[PDB]
Amino acid sequence: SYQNLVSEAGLTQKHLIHGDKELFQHEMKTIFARNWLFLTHDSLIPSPGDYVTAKMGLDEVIVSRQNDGSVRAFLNVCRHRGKTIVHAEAGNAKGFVCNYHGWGYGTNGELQSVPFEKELYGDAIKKKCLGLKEVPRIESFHGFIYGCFDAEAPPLIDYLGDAAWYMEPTFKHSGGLELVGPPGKVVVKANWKTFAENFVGDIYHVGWTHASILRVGQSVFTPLAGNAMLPPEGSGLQMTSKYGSGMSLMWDYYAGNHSADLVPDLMAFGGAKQEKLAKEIGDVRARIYRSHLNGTIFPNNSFLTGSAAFKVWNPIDENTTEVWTYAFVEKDMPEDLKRRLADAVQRTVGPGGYWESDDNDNMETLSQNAKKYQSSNSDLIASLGFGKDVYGDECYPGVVGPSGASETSYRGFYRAYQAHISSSNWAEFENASRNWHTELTKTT
Amino acid sequence: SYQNLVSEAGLTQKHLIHGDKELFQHEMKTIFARNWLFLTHDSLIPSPGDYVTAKMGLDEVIVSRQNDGSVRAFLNVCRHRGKTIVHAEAGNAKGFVCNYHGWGYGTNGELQSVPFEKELYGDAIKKKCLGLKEVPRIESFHGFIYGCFDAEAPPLIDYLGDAAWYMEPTFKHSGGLELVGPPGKVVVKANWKTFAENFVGDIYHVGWTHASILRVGQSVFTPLAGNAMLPPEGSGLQMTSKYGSGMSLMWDYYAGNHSADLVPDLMAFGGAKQEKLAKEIGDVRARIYRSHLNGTIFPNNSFLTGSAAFKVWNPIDENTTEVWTYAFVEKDMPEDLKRRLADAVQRTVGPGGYWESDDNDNMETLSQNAKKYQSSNSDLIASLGFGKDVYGDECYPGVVGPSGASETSYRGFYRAYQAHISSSNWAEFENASRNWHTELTKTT
Amino acid sequence: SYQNLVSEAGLTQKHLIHGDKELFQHEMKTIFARNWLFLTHDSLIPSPGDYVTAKMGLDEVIVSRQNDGSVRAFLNVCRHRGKTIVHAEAGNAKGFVCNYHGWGYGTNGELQSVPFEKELYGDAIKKKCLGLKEVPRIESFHGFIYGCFDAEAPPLIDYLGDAAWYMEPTFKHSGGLELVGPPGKVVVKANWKTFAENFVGDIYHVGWTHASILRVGQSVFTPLAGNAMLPPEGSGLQMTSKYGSGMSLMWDYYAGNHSADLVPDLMAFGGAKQEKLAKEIGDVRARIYRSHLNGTIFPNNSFLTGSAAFKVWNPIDENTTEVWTYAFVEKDMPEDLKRRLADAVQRTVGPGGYWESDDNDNMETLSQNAKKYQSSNSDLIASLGFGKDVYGDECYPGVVGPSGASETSYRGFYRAYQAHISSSNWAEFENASRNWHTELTKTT
Amino acid sequence: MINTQEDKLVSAHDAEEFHRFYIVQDDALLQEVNTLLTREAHLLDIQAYKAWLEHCVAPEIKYQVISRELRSTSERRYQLNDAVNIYNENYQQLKVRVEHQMDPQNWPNSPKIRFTRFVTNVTAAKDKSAPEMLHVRSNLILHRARRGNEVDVFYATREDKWKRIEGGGIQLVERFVDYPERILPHNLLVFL
Amino acid sequence: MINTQEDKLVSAHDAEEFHRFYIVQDDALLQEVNTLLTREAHLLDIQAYKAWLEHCVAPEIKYQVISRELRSTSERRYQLNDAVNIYNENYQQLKVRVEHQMDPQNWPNSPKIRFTRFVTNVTAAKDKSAPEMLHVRSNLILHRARRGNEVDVFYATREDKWKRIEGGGIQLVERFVDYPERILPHNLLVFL
Amino acid sequence: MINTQEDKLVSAHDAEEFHRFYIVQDDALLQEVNTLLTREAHLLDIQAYKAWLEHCVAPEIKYQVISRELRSTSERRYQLNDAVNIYNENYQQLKVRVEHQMDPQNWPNSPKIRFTRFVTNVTAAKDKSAPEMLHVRSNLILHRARRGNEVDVFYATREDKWKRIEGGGIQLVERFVDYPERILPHNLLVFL
Ligand code: FES
Ligand code: FES
Ligand code: FES
Ligand SMILES: [Fe+3]
Ligand SMILES: [Fe+3]
Ligand SMILES: [Fe+3]
Repeated sequence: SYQNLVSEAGLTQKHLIHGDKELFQHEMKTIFARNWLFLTHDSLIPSPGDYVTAKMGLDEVIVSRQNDGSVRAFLNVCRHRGKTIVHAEAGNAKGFVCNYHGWGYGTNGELQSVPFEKELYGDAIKKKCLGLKEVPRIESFHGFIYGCFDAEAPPLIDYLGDAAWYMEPTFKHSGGLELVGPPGKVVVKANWKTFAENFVGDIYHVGWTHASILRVGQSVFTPLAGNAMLPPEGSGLQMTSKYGSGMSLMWDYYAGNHSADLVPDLMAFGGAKQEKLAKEIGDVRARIYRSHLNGTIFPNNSFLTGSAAFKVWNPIDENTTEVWTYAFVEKDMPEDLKRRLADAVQRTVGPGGYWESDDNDNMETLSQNAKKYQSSNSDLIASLGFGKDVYGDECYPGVVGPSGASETSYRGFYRAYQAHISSSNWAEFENASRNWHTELTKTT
Repeated sequence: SYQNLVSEAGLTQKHLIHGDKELFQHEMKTIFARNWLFLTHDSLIPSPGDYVTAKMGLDEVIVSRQNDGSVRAFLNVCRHRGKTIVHAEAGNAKGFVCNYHGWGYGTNGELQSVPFEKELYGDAIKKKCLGLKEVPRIESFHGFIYGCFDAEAPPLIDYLGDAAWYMEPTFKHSGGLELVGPPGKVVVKANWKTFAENFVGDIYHVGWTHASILRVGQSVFTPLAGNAMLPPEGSGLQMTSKYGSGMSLMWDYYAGNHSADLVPDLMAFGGAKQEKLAKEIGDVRARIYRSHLNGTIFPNNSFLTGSAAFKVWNPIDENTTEVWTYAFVEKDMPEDLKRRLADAVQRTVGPGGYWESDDNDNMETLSQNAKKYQSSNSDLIASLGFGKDVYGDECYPGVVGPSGASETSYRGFYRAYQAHISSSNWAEFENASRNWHTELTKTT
Repeated sequence: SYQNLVSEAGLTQKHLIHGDKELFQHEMKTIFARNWLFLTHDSLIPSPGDYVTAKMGLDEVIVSRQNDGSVRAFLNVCRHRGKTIVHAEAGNAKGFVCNYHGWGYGTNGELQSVPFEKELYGDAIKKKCLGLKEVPRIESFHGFIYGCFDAEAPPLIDYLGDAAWYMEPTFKHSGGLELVGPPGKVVVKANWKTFAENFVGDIYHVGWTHASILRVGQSVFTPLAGNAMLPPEGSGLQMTSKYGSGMSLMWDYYAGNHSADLVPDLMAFGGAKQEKLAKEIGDVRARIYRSHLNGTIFPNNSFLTGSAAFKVWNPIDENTTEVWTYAFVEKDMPEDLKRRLADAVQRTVGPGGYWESDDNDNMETLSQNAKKYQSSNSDLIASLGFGKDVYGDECYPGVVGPSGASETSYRGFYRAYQAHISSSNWAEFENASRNWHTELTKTT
Repeated sequence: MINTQEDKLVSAHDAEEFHRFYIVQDDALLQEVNTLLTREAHLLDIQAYKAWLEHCVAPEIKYQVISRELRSTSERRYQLNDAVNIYNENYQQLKVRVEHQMDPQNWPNSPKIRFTRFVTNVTAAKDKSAPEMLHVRSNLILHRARRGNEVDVFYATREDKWKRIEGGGIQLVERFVDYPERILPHNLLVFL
Repeated sequence: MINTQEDKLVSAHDAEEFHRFYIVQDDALLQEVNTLLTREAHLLDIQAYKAWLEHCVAPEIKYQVISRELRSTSERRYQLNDAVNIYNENYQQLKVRVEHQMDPQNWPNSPKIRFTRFVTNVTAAKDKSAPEMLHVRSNLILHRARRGNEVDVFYATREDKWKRIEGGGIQLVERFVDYPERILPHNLLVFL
Repeated sequence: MINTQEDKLVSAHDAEEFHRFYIVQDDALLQEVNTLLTREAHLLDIQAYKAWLEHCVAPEIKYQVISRELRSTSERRYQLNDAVNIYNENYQQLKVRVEHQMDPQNWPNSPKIRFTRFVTNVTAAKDKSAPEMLHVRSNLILHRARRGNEVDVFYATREDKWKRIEGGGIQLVERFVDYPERILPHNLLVFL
């Protein structure tokens, strides 16, 4: 079945989806096998032979820089008895030996040496049929390398749909980003969708959940404490895509959630570059560069421009996920500003992050209650801003709503989520999505 | 299916019911959604605005005193994204705010205040359709408040059936009881039914299991040590009801399980009232007052009069329950005798209690063995006293057997258990229990 | 279904079999309910009344020496409310009392005494129909006692098939073995089949996995370090049976994995007996005695001759097993050599054993990966030596391969495993093993 | 020194206790109390309960372990009782308790149970008005394993009063533990 | 004394630190540092965060908790950064953190959180160049329970620099903690 | 002082040991043994195994870690062996063990493993016959984390004999550990 978990236009969703164990199993087939997933950045596997390990849903893959400058990714599972081969998170290897029996693999996945081949294996083994299981699709977006196990998938840039347009001022026209490793890693007891859903456009929560650190850290976001006064019309927007990804835009808040010790230099530098950009890119897009995006690229990759955080919510089980937390920096920032901003991302939304801790109270109980008999068929509502959404604005790229405090990317996400969840392939997903912008504006 | 797990007249039952995980899922539908469950006492939420939190099976509710003196209970889940609203066990509130986005609720379940309603929600939100999920039926028994999620349920006093009659000397005619909070809270790795069945009428175990403190503390129960000599016929009886609830009556044992430091005053005080009660209520019922009941109100609320304990076995999963432990005191006891008896209930069957720990050895392995291949379809026997049970005694109302050492309530309990487990609603249970007294009295 | 989990001739098997939770449940029915399982040894319950508790899959049985010298085994569960009766691992008992209500059992499983029988039970209890659930089939092999819950099972000796022959020089013609208690007990997070398969014939790993202690302990196995150069063929063989059990034979390595402190005396002693044995039993079979077997008696009992270790891989769940580790000694060894060898087995393959520790790294991830989406339907290969095995060699009895570094016993093992997994009784398994040797030699 | 008006999260109780300690620098007293707590935890680990009660526990003892109910930090009206007494024993109650443990038909203690106790963070101060009295604070991890694969760990802070006696001994008069988990993870039938 | 050429598994850092301690045998200094670490751990347990920051934390403080990336033990070419800074705070950043905890709308701290911490293995040595400085090493278990059935336990070694202050006090200058689990088991919003 | 006739639950062994300690009050000796045991736990934490073996372990060492089988408390007839030797090592056997750890192909040690161990409840007494000898009792929690999300914690009491050697050292001659969980929770390839 799995139909009718999210209603028409993505307006409600069954609470059970943040807890049911049967469905989490379905998701591994239908969400994380099918869609694009964040692996790493060029900045962390630069020289040939550099490798990292990264999770693709439940599966762990090895991501290796090729000698021809390429990148390819294989399962960190052996072809013999199935042991795990590489137990380092990162490194640089002339090859990968699996120390159960000694099988030798190329940095390119080929089975290159099996001990005692001539003696014991003879005719029963042929090394060209025993390569690591290869990730078929690997493409890139201004340094950020993404994998997918389904080869029928739309190319990365198409998959990113109308959200790419907003990312480009910060991911491209800034000169580009490098990612600062290693990432922070923590367990929080919450289904992965709860963070995806928070980051795809939960600005509603900033004034209340985060009321303490706004008062005490004096983020550029303090004009929201207590959910008292929203910043007036001239606040921002929120946007969603055909392929699920969405984001909320908050004008000129380049310093994001950072505390007053950094707010000066961050806004100095980012206003400086904004002038340069506007001559090259124009007024709207140069401002977007210096504004604050929070968004989720489907299914489980989130970023914060300005705040400069890159998260991946790696699924463990229906009520647990593993949270990786990198900082990204614009390449032409001074090294000391890079250092300061790399730490500050951790201090904010890392393992010891006071923003992410406040946030986990909501995310944990959100999913605990999903398991309870009387609340599992309850309907969660994402109605905030509904009916004020529009397609084909002369100036703004996707399906757009008029505040960052909206739930327009919420319905976008769970529209796509439900579309993947009930469909057997990419072919069927497209057939449930021909009318995707119409579905989400509807009656209006 | 789930038919044929407990046999005719409740004589045997398949051991798997204390471990099977699918079945525990069914029970949440057919047992805890359907039947009355203990919430709290007037003595713990007395003034208006006073609230406590209580588990109703897996679901957690807020149970709140209304201004008009009434009591209502709502799911401690939010109507927006489903966060948990109240994180305190007790308090007194002018309303309940959910600190994800700030939605404010009345002590009456109504959604009263939404941040930025005019700006962001406008017509997409109503507020009158977004009240907390309210438990439909709440009723009372001399201060003890029980909730139920099925509105088709029989009234509480009826549901208590032939059991009310035994309870009244201690629950009504004593002047009434207040409950002493807070409760003790502990985990024990055992299915909730194993305590239900123990408290519904296991007097058989006292002489052997509890041989240790009987020798050492001089409970008024010492005449059972070693299961050597039973107190002669003139010991007590046991009773069961149409709606599952049952108990074992043991004549004149007002103090024990309590130890000899308390035994003098408890028996002194309770003999005093027994005279006075006898003028008003008669010889038999005034004796019941100063006697000892151990019993379970279906499905998971157990009490001990005289010992003065009130338990609730809160289900967690198939092999875990959360055990809450209050003392109840007679309102007209002196303050020091109330104090002493409240502590002494903890010392005996609380978290640090020497009676309940001895008993957990039996309860844990009892349910661990239910999971084992060769024992899961074995048959547990509740045959003790079978065939000496009778209905419609000239004095004693329920289905009654001739010693406190019986298993008459066991079969009573599991007969009703099977009745719920196999039926889709309250109507069907009634149709399977038309002949309930005939079934358990059977052949004799 | 559960068909097609192991391919034809046991050549491949789906990786999911070391993780799938439904299957482990099936295994309790079709594998551990059905086949012979190690209980204990004569040397540990000798006098009448001596008992130990031992696991038979999940079920725990009490194994008792009878007064007529017999041996019988019963479920460690009671017939009344299902408590566990005996909480000791070993002892000597006049009977077994279950301390919930006091029911008393004989060392023969019969219910011997019920408190208050005449008073409270009367006719509702027959007593003779309430004996412990008894293991129907228990047989012996030169001191080693094995149980089975299926009575249609073939005798132990037949079940041992063509493997008894290789075992007999050490189990029989040595004068016989005593087993040294107590066993070591440890949990390791790995499915049991990984240890079964490792021990049925993984000599391929000794040179690489165990490279470090070979360099540092100078076992008689050091001529394998680095998987550099195999001892020429004149090395050993490997063998498998119709009923699953198999082993790998390595000539003249009597002091197996042991470190140089023992190696002199062990090989001295074992060569002395080798002289005498050849006049009684002949050249080939007396060599086998002083050679090294590693093998698994189906489904979950493993041994190491020469190294002198007796393991049992007890299932707990799909990704956890409990590993018992006894030493066995040849009865006519000196007391001090028994002492040294008893400790040294623990030092090697015990809880703190440096051989089994290295090996757990392989076993843990081997089975962790079975749970992952992209790896659960991957194929494990057991192709080492395939096509070089033969039946009815008229010196070497079973299905035999020309190196101990082979996987012939793998396919033997996983052929029987697949045969049980798809069949409802022993009858059906036999009909799937009519051509068991043909299947395994087939294409050559 | 703590100001509760500034230090918003601090208990009135917690502050009054903190102000007892870390003032005097008495190394003699610290070794005395270390020997005391270690010997006492040694006695409880090897299950020498009788010896503990007769040598370590004074007859006037109050032995208290409470479980505090979770209120809101902004709570200003709800005044019902705050705390259950998991333990609140006078000498005789402890006597029954220890005697319960030693009794040969005490089924849960077959096979014999393993207790291991770890004691850290010990500090002490002399009481100012009655100098025979000794204020003593210590933290405790208690490891309790039995029947093979059953294991339970408890963590606790214990606020103690010890009194100096006749022959030079010192005995326990008051032991108060605010047990920090509200739902206890398993039944706490142990002396903390 | 440690030879890193033979003792193949020892870090250059781990070895340089080991050679500071267990040489001079100063009982006075040990009683000092015990009072220090205990008072500090006491203050954090009762949530007296303001006093901790004012009295214990020196203004030039570096407060660092790192999460090291798992490399091969044979790695010789990969040179990107070793370690994330979970915590890397100066006084102002700590001050924000303290102020965050005490703020009345800090939702996670209602009902009050229970912290209990165990400090063991303390040793100390005087810096040879600037003798006012004190190297102190200590191990710490931290127990954190809240909302009934939520519990988290942390294990950490802390390499500390403490300096003597003019008023007779001693304050913390540097804390380095190499937190030993790579995936942290829960969110570490606590001071180690 | 323990009367085993009254104190029903005490081992004769557990009692014979309890009577060594807490009689003599030697603060000099206690500072010695603390320096000793901490230094050793430090060395094993940084994986400096070679130095531990050369400097801390005497050549005559008996290093024993047993797992006792679960008997009935009333058992009076069953006389087979009581206990497995998880560890029962002399110097040469430990040397192999140490050398196994340092070996470059010891796969389980890549990436490097993190050990942190906490030592509490320390007491010591001079042997009355041979004053060269030192009886030492200590409790130990050992934390072992590796490969991200794998953790194992061990709890144990260690009964020690330490001997004064002429070079001015003090080394370990006997370690006896009765490891209190019967089924070990993970493979105990660690030194307690
Ligand atoms: S499993 Fe990779 S070595 Fe065979
Ligand atoms: S979920 Fe309660 S405020 Fe939105
Ligand atoms: S359960 Fe064995 S005595 Fe009733
Ligand atoms: Fe947030
Ligand atoms: Fe009981
Ligand atoms: Fe091996």
